[PDB]
Amino acid sequence: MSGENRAVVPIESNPEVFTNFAHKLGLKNEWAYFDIYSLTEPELLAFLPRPVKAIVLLFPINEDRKSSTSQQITSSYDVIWFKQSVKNACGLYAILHSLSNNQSLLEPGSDLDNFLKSQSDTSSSKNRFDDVTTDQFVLNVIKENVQTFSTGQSEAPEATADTNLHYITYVEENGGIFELDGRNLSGPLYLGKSDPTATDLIEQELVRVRVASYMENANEEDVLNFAMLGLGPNWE
Repeated sequence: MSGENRAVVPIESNPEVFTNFAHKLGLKNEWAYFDIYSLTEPELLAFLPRPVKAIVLLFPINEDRKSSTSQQITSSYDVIWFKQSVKNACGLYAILHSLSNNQSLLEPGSDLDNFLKSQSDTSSSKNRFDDVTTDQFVLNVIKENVQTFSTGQSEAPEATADTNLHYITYVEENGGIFELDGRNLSGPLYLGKSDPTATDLIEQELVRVRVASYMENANEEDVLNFAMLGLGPNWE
C-alpha cells in the first residue's frame, strides 16, 4: 500500500493549481478557473466579457461561527451534496462541488460524467456519499496527488496551511441561490430567492452579506487568509 493523506492542500494558490486538477477531472477547454479581486466594487464586474458560471469562497472556520443553525434540511431537492470524509481532499472536494453542481459543462466519458452514472447503478441515489463505489472515485484520483506530484505547495510540510481554510461553492437554480458547505452533515443551507439585479452571479447581495457575517464572527488574525475564486468561460 502506497502513501496517502501525507500531502498538503491548496491555500493562496487560487489561479494555477485549480486549472490543473479540474482539467484532469473533465472540464472542457471552453471553461477554466480565474481569481477575483472584489465583488462589492462594481468596477470589477464592469470588466467581465461573459457571465461566470459558478463562484466559491476561501475562508477558515473560526471558533465562534454562531451564524450557523444546524437543522434537518430537505434531501430530495433539485440539487446534490457529498460528505467530506477524507480530510486531505480539501483541494479535491472544492473542485468536485464546483463541477458536479453544474452538470451542463461536463464532457461525455469524463471522470465526473461516469461518477454520476455509477451512483445510479448502485444503492446510492445519484449523489449520496453512503456507498463504497462513491468513495472509489474519490480515493483513486487523489492518489495521483499524494505521490511526488505535490498538489497545493511543494515539500508537503503539513496536512493544511498555518490556518484551517474552508471551501464553499454554489450557483443559482430554479430562481433561488443556496450554498454547499460540506461540513454540514445535515445538508445544504439556503440563502433565499435570487436578486432581480444579479448581473450574472457576482452582484448577488444575499451571498455577499453571508461572507460579511463570517468575518464578524472571526478575529483580525482569522480574516487575514481571505480570497475568492470562480469558474467561468476560459480566457486564453
